[PDB]
Amino acid sequence: KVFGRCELAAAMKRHGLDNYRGYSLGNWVCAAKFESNFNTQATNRNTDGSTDYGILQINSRWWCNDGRTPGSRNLCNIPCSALLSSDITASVNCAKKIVSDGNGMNAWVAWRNRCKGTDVQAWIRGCRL
Ligand SMILES: [Cl-]
Ligand SMILES: [Cl-]
Ligand SMILES: [Cl-]
Ligand SMILES: [Cl-]
Ligand SMILES: [Cl-]
Ligand code: NA
Repeated sequence: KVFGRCELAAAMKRHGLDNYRGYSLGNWVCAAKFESNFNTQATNRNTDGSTDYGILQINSRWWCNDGRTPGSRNLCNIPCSALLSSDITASVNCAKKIVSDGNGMNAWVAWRNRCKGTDVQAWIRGCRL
């Protein structure tokens, strides 16, 4: 599923991401836009053999099991394929673990390079929340 901007913002707000660990909702929408273009089926292979999955491009090196990343962890206790679902519950629940691990949203390279330090509230402008 390819979400609309405000459709995704509402889903993220319902699932508790607005001001989660101090990150206002527009940060999360901005990161999803540049990680996956709001497409829950996005996948991208990394140079080390791991794969990124879903709307927030969560990596199999640490967070989910795909059966093809030897030596990796599964900290969200989920098959990576669950992250490709049209329902974003698994992705949100796993993102909450990631952002709580110490590096905040710097865990997402696109957030650090394209969202950090910008006017992120622009990403939720116009939405009915
Ligand atoms: Cl915001
Ligand atoms: Cl772009
Ligand atoms: Cl594996
Ligand atoms: Cl932080
Ligand atoms: Cl940009
Ligand atoms: Na893994």
